[PDB]
Amino acid sequence: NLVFHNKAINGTAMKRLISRLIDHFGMAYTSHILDQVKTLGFQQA
Amino acid sequence: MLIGLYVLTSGNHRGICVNRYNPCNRKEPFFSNSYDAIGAYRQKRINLDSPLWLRWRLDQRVIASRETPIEVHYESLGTFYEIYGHYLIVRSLKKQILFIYIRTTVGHIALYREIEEAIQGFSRAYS
Amino acid sequence: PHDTPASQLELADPDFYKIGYVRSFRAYGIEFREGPDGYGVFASRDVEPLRRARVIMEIPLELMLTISKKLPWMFFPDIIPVGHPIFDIINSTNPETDSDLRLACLLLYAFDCKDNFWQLYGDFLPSDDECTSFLLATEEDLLELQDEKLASTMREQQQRALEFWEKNWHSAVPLKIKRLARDPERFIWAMCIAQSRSINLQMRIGALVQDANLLVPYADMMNHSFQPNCFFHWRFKDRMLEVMINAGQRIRKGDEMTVDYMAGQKNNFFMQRYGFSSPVNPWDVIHFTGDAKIHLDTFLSVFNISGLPGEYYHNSRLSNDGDSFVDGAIIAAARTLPTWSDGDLPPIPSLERKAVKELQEECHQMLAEFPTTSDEDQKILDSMPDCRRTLEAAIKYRLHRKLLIEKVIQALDIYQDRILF
Amino acid sequence: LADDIYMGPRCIATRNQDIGIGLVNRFITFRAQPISIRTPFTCRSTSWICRLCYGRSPTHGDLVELGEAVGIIAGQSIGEPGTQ
Amino acid sequence: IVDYRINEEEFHKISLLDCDFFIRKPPDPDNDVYDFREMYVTPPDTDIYAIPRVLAPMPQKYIRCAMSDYGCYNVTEPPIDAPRDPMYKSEREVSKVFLTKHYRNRRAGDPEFALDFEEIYVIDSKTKSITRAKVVVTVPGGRNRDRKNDLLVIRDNGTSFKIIPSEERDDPTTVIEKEEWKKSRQDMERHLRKLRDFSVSNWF
Amino acid sequence: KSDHIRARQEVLGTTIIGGTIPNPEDAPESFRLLVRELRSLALELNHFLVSEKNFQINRKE
Amino acid sequence: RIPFLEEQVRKIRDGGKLLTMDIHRLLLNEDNRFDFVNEIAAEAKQYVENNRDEYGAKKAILHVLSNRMNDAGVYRAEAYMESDPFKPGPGYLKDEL
Amino acid sequence: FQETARVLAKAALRGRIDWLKGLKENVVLGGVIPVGTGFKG
Repeated sequence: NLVFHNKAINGTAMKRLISRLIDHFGMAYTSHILDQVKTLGFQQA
Repeated sequence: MLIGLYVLTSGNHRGICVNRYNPCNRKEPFFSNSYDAIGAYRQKRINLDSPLWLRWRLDQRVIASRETPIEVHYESLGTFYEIYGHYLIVRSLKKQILFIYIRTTVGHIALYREIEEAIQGFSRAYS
Repeated sequence: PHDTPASQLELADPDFYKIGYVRSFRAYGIEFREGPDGYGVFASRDVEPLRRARVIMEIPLELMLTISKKLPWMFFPDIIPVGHPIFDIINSTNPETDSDLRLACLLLYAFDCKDNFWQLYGDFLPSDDECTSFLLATEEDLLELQDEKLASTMREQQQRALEFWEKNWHSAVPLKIKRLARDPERFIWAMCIAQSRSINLQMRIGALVQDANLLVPYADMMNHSFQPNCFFHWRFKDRMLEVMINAGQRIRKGDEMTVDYMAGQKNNFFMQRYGFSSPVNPWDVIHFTGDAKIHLDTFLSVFNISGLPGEYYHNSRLSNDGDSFVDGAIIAAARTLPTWSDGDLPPIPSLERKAVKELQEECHQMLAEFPTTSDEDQKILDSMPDCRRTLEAAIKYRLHRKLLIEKVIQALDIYQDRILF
Repeated sequence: LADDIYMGPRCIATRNQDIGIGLVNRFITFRAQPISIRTPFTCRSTSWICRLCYGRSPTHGDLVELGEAVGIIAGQSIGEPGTQ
Repeated sequence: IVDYRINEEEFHKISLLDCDFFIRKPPDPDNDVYDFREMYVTPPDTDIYAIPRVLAPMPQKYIRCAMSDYGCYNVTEPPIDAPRDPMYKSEREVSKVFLTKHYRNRRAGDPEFALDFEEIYVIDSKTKSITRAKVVVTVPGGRNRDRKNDLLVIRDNGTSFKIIPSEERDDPTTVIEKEEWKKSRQDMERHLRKLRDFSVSNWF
Repeated sequence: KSDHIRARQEVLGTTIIGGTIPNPEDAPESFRLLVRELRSLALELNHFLVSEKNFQINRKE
Repeated sequence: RIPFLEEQVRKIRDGGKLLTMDIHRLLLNEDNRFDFVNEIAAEAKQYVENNRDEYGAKKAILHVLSNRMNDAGVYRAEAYMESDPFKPGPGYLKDEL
Repeated sequence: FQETARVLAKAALRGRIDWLKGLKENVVLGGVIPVGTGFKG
């Protein structure tokens, strides 16, 4: 259950999201999300 | 990593940048599931920034401004089509939403899919 | 197929679980089945004796409805808005005695608030026809019970509920308030649901530890037992209620998962709150004004009851020969019968024989005073299968009281035979 | 919180309750001006502190556990931003 | 204030963001008949009834109508204070309601169903008012033009109404693209005006 | 790992055998040195433990 | 069911991320973390004292934790130990870059 | 932590007794610090 974003992501926005995800899902889930986003970022770049 | 995320979500040229002459005198792809869209990107059918329409079966989660419809087109038998900037909502006489379509780019769908799949994967692993 | 308690019953709609599953309700190793009685929870897997407890259900806080016991009233799921008219009604209730009324009001509001689990779940709750609470009983049913004192209490309670509806649901009330309870039967259904389905527990949300009265979904489908398989625990961190299997107990497939509603209480209380009665209530009292007393220690010995007075249990390893006569009722008996236990001097056998007869005499007198005998009662019960649920309950209260008096007679006699080997 | 906050006859918050962003916002909408909070300056000793006075932990988002070194964390926290 | 409390079981209730509008309901099988003779407006979810501002002539006889809503979805990210607290919140936020006359007071089931776009009435949330729309029929065919090939286009925050032929409608991409081009053009000029060579330059 | 001579020599053995390592009670050398140095400037430092159960005072070396 | 999640699930189990998820479940039942660390340490010592030679490639701390999970209904392998189905032969080492 | 000679002298004269209730002190003695796993409860 997540929002669909149609505008850009900058560093401030990622900190807000990681914060919001830690509160809703907890630290374990967030760690997996983080490793997956890293892979996507490196690949596109 | 941040550079990559920004590029995926950066967007597309909107008006003068994409068309030379006013569109008045005179995007196309429509996809049914997100998987197909990601696929077209690979087969080089579309580019990362090209606009596309995706059917949405869920409940209006798209962050967008509070903007009233640009044009509402209403037909005599009873169906009304509402065109907002990032979405088209088709409704009928019984006041039921027959379809919702979102205007987006492949890059946006890719980030959503990764976040969603990771959540579901962790869940299925525990079991 | 295999004979299991669950086999007789039929599976419930998939939707009972789904409505919960979309919100975060999870069930492990459990099913849910329906029958004439109503829903019940059963097992679907075998669990060997275990070292520590195992979770069968996890229910989140948001699904529940809750109010604090003490005066500043704090509602934790927090559905009520600030300034709504309902708070004035809840605030004007005696802090100590009426919590049922406060809970009723909250439930009614929930049915009127959008996107609240209760709007969906209430469809699964008992209707006016299918609820056994005696608040919803006629003059006739009350009469059938054959007890003046239980009957009286019930009427005082029925009146207390009407009075509230009249006082607060008057003509000038704003429509928001009126819609919630237009007719007086609706208030009564709500009080009936609150009394029958409420649980009291201590909860820590954040750093606040409070004691509360709560209505919790899916955990109300458990049934009473006095020899219970499971218990209720609050997990603070994820804000959830856990229903858990007791440590060390083997559970086999098809069995019934049960919890204990109140501890230490007689059949009169179960009827007032829940409309249920038990043949074996270990804590029931039959009153003898008769002078005679049998000796205590021997009683325990013949029937192999071991333990401290508070906790009596039948040791079954001592009873190598499979016995069945000793049950909840013989334990109940131990506590009630007047007894003499002095020092270590052994009882004189002839001396006690006098006591047994004099005691039995009182029992015969007791059984006679009632309008009908035990066999007669079964007949009425068997005669009409479909009948007002409250009525079957009343007849069953009678059969049960009588049956315990009868068991005592049978038991006192067996003492006699075994005193003398 | 060290005392109850009330709007009319209703209680927004009770003693011994932690404050989070949602509560703070309610206090702002309803303009509840004097709020009393337990704080390190309100404790009864100087060789130790109690859980309630210190409050929620920055690390795990829940009341601090018994046995935590609040002092070493404070020194380090004031100092590390010092390089900047 | 009317000083009487109405029975709302006999009234259609239409809810807008800032008001509730009540219009009388003559009994009918499909619930489509309206009387504009009695109307009341109320602060949201509160029960002190009041008379609306009527800004136009209103019908004096029963009319069969269809109702539609105009507004904007609001998606907000709300503060998270508990483990599973909601990440997003979405609200419809209706601002205007359009009621359109069925043709010849005909009924949906009939093979001859159409809507008379000439008669459309609007209810507005901010001003607590009911008014009638001004339509511009640009469709040749005169008053007798067929009602099976007619489409209404509403633009400008509900303030422009036009009836045009069906085939001459614009696809959804064109409407979005046209708007972006206008805004983008005006914005570039605003930027470039500051430069000292603007008078002597050409758009290309 | 550093400076407890008796303890250090044991751990190599426990590990080769596969056993468990006990928590040390005596002081490391570092502490013993301080005492000796102080006793050179004519000052005495002693460590005592008082038993909670019986109240006896015992002087660790 | 999302259509293509197979690899991610194989990896989560293989990587050792399962252990991390488990530690978290178990700490959701405890007010003091520090005490739980002490309880687990004690159990491990009892296990090694009683059967010394089982351990060495099987670690005791892992065994205590797997045993807790299996008691509560989630199947976990003993000591979270998994074999390499495809190793070429004896004396061959995987390069986990 | 600063004036080592001066403190030590004043103390020897007064026979000071230190109950070891802090962190740094127990580190010198090579004993379990009373924090965390060490705090006993």
